[PDB]
Amino acid sequence: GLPTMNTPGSTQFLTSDDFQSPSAMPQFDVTPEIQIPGQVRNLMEIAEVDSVVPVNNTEGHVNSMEAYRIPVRPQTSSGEQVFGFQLQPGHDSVLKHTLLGEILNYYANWSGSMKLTFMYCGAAMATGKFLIAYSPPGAGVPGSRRDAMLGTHVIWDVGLQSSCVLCVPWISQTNYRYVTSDAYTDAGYITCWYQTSIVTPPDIPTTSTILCFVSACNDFSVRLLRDTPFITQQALFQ
Amino acid sequence: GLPTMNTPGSTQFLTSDDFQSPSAMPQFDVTPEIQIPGQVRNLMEIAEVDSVVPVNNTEGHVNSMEAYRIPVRPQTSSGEQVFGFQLQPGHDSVLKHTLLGEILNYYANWSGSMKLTFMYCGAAMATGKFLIAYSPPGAGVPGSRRDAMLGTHVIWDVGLQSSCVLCVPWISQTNYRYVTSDAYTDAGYITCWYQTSIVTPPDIPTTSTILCFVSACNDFSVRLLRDTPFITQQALFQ
Amino acid sequence: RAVGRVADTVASGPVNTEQIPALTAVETGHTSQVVPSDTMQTRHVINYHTRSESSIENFMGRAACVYIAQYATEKVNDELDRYTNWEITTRQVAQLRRKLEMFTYMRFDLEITFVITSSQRTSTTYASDSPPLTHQVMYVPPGGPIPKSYEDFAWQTSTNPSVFWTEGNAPPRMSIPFMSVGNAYCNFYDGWSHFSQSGVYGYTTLNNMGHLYFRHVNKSTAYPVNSVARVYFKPKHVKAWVPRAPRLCPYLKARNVNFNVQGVTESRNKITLDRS
Amino acid sequence: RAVGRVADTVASGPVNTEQIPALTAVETGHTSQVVPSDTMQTRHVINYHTRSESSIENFMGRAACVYIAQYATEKVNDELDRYTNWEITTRQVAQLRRKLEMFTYMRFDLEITFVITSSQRTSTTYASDSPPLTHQVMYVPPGGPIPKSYEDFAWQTSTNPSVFWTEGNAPPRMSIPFMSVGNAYCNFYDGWSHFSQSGVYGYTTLNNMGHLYFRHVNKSTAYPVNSVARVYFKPKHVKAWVPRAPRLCPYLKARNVNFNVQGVTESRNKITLDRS
Amino acid sequence: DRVRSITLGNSTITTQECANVVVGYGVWPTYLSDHEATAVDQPTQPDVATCRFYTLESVKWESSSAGWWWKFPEALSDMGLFGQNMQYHYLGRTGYTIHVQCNASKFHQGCLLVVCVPEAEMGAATTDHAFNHTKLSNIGQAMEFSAKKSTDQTGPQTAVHNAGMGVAVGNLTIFPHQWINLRTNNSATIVMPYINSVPMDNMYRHYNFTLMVIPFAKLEHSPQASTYVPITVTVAPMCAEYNGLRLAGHQ
Amino acid sequence: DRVRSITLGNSTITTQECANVVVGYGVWPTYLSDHEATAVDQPTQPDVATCRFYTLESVKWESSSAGWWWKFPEALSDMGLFGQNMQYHYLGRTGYTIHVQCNASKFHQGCLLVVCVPEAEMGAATTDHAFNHTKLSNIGQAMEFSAKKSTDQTGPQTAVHNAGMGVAVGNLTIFPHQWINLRTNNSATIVMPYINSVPMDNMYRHYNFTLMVIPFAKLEHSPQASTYVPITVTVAPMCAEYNGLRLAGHQ
Amino acid sequence: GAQVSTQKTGAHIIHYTNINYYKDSASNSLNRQDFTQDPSKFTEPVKDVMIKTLPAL
Amino acid sequence: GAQVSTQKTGAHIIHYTNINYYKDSASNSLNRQDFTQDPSKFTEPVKDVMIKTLPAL
Ligand SMILES: CCCCCCCCCCCCC/C=C/[C@H](O)[C@H](N)CO
Ligand SMILES: CCCCCCCCCCCCC/C=C/[C@H](O)[C@H](N)CO
Repeated sequence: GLPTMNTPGSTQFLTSDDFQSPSAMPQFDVTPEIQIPGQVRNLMEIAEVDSVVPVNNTEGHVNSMEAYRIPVRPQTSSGEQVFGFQLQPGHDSVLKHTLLGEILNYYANWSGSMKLTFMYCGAAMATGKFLIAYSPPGAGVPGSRRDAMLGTHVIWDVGLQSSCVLCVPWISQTNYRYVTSDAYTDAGYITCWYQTSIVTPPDIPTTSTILCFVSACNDFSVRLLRDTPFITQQALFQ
Repeated sequence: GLPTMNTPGSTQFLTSDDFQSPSAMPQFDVTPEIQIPGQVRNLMEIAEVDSVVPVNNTEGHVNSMEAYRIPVRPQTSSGEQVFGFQLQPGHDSVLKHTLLGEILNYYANWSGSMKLTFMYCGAAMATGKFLIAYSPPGAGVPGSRRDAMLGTHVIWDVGLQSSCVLCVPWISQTNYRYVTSDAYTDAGYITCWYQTSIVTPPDIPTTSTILCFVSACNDFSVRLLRDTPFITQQALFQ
Repeated sequence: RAVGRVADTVASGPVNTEQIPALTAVETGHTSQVVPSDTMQTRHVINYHTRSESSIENFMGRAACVYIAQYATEKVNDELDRYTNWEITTRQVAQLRRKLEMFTYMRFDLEITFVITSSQRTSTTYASDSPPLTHQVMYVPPGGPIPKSYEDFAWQTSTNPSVFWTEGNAPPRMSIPFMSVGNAYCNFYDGWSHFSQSGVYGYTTLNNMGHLYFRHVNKSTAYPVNSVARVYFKPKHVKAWVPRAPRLCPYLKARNVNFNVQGVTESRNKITLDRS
Repeated sequence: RAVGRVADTVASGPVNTEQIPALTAVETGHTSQVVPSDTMQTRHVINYHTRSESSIENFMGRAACVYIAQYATEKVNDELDRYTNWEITTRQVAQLRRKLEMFTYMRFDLEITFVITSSQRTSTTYASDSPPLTHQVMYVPPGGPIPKSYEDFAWQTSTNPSVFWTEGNAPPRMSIPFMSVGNAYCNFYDGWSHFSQSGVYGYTTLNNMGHLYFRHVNKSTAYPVNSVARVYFKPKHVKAWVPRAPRLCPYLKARNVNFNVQGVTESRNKITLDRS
Repeated sequence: DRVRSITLGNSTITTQECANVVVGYGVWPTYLSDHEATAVDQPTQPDVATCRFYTLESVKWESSSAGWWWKFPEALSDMGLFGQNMQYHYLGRTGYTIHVQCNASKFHQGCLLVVCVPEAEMGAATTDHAFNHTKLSNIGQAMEFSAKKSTDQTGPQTAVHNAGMGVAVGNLTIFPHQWINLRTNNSATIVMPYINSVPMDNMYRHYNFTLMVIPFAKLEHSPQASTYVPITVTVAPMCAEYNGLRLAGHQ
Repeated sequence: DRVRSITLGNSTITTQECANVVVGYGVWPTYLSDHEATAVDQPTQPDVATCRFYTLESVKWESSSAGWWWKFPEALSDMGLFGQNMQYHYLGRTGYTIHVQCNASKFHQGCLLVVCVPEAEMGAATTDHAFNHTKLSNIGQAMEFSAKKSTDQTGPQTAVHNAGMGVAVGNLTIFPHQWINLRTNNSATIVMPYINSVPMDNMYRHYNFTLMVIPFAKLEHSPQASTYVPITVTVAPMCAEYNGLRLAGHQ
Repeated sequence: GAQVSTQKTGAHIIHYTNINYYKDSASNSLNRQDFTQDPSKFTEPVKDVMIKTLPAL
Repeated sequence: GAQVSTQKTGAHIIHYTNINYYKDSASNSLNRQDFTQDPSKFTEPVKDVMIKTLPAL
């Protein structure tokens, strides 16, 4: 026949191969596809949708809807902290079971900017200002509102538009950060502070609620598929 | 030689393969083919031929020609039922040994409309009207001629043309039903009722005979070849 | 519209006509060509279904086991001899026989594939070390010298087609052309072999395809080894004529169409349906 | 710019405008399209990153083990019988099940690969000499005759697709087309099998894919040998619709979506950060 | 229409209630072509002395009649010069015009399937036993089915619902067929071409096709009507030719 | 703007504080095309007697309310001629205009997620046990979630933070949704197309989508304000068509 | 001598190449893609044509 | 019937050849190089268009 020679790698099963193989059902007439709405061609279409973040996840609050409810109230003095978490969108406990966080745990590398949206769910007669800040990871955590005003931040005025977007920019020295966290690719901190206060008229409840949403920007990308460390089994499901 | 590499699936016998293989008789002179009449290029040419249905198959009647003879007679009141069976052309006992039913048991999926032809084999002096109805499978079996007049039906006037065709349409939510029956792909019911009566002159026998024929329409198709559950053997035939 | 694609149904409205497509005559031998558009109101459906799986080449072109041949490296009797044979036929297994007997005359090329497997015979000891076994499947055309034993001269296969195969590799496979002395293979023959209407009745007189002899070409083993060779026929380039009725009754023999009398279908208790 | 490449960010300077890109309304169901160029001063970055790994074909196109089938050359009971079977499903393993259940309806072709391995059963002796084992993996479509035992006629596989494989070679592999009677595979079915809203609730009524029967085609061994066959599904030519929320809770059964109630995420001690 | 006239040789068939003509597999009988022949000697073609109508004996149709079969060309072994040409020749080849006729009344009822089955190879009644050829078919006698099974030690299995072939009798409507429904139909005519896997054949050791006549709806009438209805079969060869002239056979 | 008027049939919805309209997956409902149909019979399309607004019963929103769900088309099984056409037909196909409405005040506070989940297949509260269909959804009754887990022996798992599906409730914002924030929003309207893997389906054995209404920020107000706020759901079918006329079902 | 033909695909990179290796046509693969048919030999084998709308007798 | 396509390379001898061997399109390899997407079915599925700079209400 044609003189051939076998290279290393013959008669192996590499599970991420791409080879042709013969059909067990030859000339099988496949049914025609129709227009079903909501077709997905990329997992980055899923990750660019808002998903509400459980910032209030101090247990026991994770076993109820109290995990999503960031509480605010009128203050006695200004500049106190509302919440704060590390910006680890695949490793931090606040962000790793969100809809953006669950896609990133299938991957080992992530890159791009993110959008933190906030939503004031108090009464329409209550006003307020807030400062939401992002800190690059070099100096440590901000300790006050003076420490937080030096980084990327936005002052949000609660009014007729109930929502504000803090855009977390990609400020990194590498083109990719790791999903499981390490010290080389640390991304920094997100904190929120009282810019002024909550000022209400009489006959209004004290504590209000803020909802935090996460999504990816249009320069977001993922890399290096892996298994997720979220689902486990000790035996086959019968 | 030419550097090669072996993919998974080398040195296997997949019985539905399609590969070339060398000849044991090289340059064998095959005898010339001639025109033999009745050439078959498709099993759907066989399934589109009428084949008389054993509707009267209540044993002991299957061991005689009484299985094909649907009996009718003059009635005391009208609107009674003549016969009825489920429309399972590969699983129902009435239709699975007919000529259309035997081809479908080689396959797992079927699709298309069917033709039920009826043939009045009584005397030429006897008249009669009949209602033959098809019911989609949602509500259950029709309980009367009032229940059967709401679905797809035809009123047959017995006259000089002895035959009528009830066309069973393909009213399904899937493009294919299963040959072995299940509840997801149920196809419905076929029933027949006295529209009026059998009216005869004197000196004529009471009981007459109706023959039912099944065939496939020109939009009929089958899919997913399998072994038929009709022939068995415990040893090799010696 | 492509070849092999089923027909669309056309949109039909209400009718009040002197035309009668529903009324016909079965007595004419004619199967009525009634469409659902003729007896009820339909919509326009573009049917994309195809009759691919129902072709004679696709219905027949799957390999089916036709014989299980047994032979050993040590003779017990002449059924477990050193060698064995098989008269080539398609009637010993029931799955392929029922598929071929849906037609009266066929004309096809063949693919024969062997799945040969060995097993160590039951003994008081098995601890040995044997070289890999090699088998021979010699075809003998009708009228040739057959092996009368092991160590025979007829296994020299100077003009008979042979194949050799060591255990461990891919299964052996060769192609066979259309081999009948007529113009088609006869699945059925309603007649006799002698002109006086005597001798052998049936299709057995039209099946002279020869024998297929099996052996181990290894001379000996330390402990005896039983082999089994399965023969797989896949028909290709298939033509077929005069479609038969499918068989109701199971088979009894390989050289006959003899049967036991059975009912036409399975039963039920009454002829109606009785719910709401 | 090529298809699949992410967007560049544009250079933005200071603003004092009546435009408010930061302020929006979540109540509209709308995800805001805010770029970092809108809320801060940026530079011009030419981003060359690509969304290659995140495609539905690349996310799904890796082979995952879906079943572990066990069978022996000598029966212990009907769980370690001569033969075994498996109803074809994707829900017994958890890694592939969580990936498929991110979508409601899918439509793909398959690659099935078997990693069959044998092992000698624990005995008082092992010193034997056996020929190489050959296995059969016969697919039975829904409603066909199943093997009721070893030595069965149904293993003649005249119309069922079979594969044969001797130990030592490359793993066997075949391709499967899209097999649903609908227009997509349903990962979820919110309904029942009977019209009276009773019977079986869930996706089990929409999964009629048939069985997969395994055996040793060798007749016997000197000492019994246990085999294990791993089934690997790789979906190719994948379409997907209606993206689902990922599952929080682990699975309990294969025919249900039943779960135990768990918290939405893992906890921490307080809602702030407290260093400098 | 219902009228039809078939003229072959010096014989004519007239019918006033004809259903139609079924022509084989859509093929009219004809002589063998030059690019399909095997034998080299010149054939003989007696055009009108052989391709004429030959009527057989009638069979009495009763209520308890299961059916009858005729095997061809052995059914016409003694019918004139068609039978004399079979004896003197090794090979022969012909198509047929089968005409089955049965009239009763407008006060009778019944239905007969009339099939022409090519290679209707029949099983044995008592198995593990070969049967005699005179039980399969005599020279012109109608061999008849039975309502129950046969225990003949040297005969075919004549249970009619299995049709002697181990198949369902309802599935015989793929072979070229008509129906004689007494309500509407008087006769039934089938034109068969030559069906074989060889271009010519021996007309003694081979039954090329079998004509079956089977009551699906049985004959019933008033006792004061005519209690005797016969079923006559009239068969005409078509384009019959022969080869291999030697002495008179047929052993 | 905040004003919107939706007119379908003989019914009109007016809203003075509208957020927007969410349209499905970007698809407007329409009738089935000829190149996608499977059934061959002519469909029936009652354009205004079925594609009109049908309002359900209000549910009382409290501080300790976990949420409610409705399963469709079984939620409108008795709503006029939409319910009469489900009983008489085997197949049906429709898209919807869901309109949820809840006003409180400028002195109340709360927020409701309004999701439309296609194939919201629910698990069982007590596992290794199949549940009853009347616990999944009654005919128009609002089936309601719970704050803690359910130990019902024949019911779904109604813990709201798992949403009955074993997922995180925060991730439901990929399904077509709006929010009713009482600070700014009065109502919420979602237009759903037909989502299925088959072109038509049976409207009894299959819940095509489930409408969930979940308080993310709970209702709280002064005790001297109105302590009763209801939540009304008004649903209009869109481009509804049917096939397979037979007797009235639905077993 | 390469025959490029159309692959079996569905309905709503689609071609394959074949080289013949052997000198006998019986050595070739199966003719899978031949779907021609004409069922009028069996379903309507009558001498005079029978139009559907007209009466059969 | 050879389809020469572009290989997956980085950014700052780049082609591969493919022959189809089988007669079924389900026998083909994976479509790795198809990166088309449109996320507006999910992120912005509202009826009236919402410009970023303008107020949402
Ligand atoms: C060791 C080399 C083995 C070579 C094998 C050659 C054997 C094949 C030659 C004869 C082929 C006969 C094909 C059989 C056809 C059936 O009998 C017909 N369907 C019935 O007439
Ligand atoms: C011995 C030869 C073995 C041949 C193997 C054939 C088995 C494959 C045929 C059925 C393929 C079913 C594919 C399954 C799809 C999933 O169930 C869907 N994601 C859920 O509906």
